[PDB]
Amino acid sequence: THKRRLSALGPGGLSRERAGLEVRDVHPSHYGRMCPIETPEGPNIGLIG
DNA sequence: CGCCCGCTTCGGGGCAACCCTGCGTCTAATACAAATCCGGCAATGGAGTCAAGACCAGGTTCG
Repeated sequence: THKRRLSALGPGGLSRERAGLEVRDVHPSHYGRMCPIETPEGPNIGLIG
């Protein structure tokens, strides 16, 4: 699970303080491409899948 | 009846305060003088050391 892990942070990506609230939610296109369950539950919810 | 002219009202601009869309190897020496380290004898002179050796004073033993 450390492999096959999809993030949105890092270089070339948005910062944590600049993270919009809408990019943390589950779009309905995620069905089959990203898990809507497994994610860190700190101040990183939805930024890492 | 129309007209100027500053007074107020909003716009736009301008500016001040915080993050990363941020985050290269380079002529090459010589010549000389001054300062400084340092290595090694070369005077020590005072401070420690051994040993003899004397100094009685009061237990201790002997008469």
